[PDB]
Amino acid sequence: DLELAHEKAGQQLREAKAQAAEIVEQAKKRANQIVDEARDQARTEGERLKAQ
Amino acid sequence: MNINATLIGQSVAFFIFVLFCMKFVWPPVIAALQERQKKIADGLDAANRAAR
Repeated sequence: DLELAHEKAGQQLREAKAQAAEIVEQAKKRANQIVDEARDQARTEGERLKAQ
Repeated sequence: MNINATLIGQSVAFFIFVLFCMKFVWPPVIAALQERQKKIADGLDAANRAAR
């Protein structure tokens, strides 16, 4: 049971590192969304301002 | 009853026997019991190591 528990723990230990890294993967997609919509917002403010 | 040197022969055999059994009868059995003690103790500690 000591070796079997070490294997059970070894799987749960590593799977949580992969799952936790996926939160950072969602954060990188969110960072890209913030920057891409900021570029579109900046383009929108640029074309809105020059019209005046 | 009658008093004889019979006690000498039995006492001499006993002194030699007491010195012999301490080296060839007790050590093999006490070691075989200490091994099981150690195996039960470390076997129970193995479950505590797995639980930690």
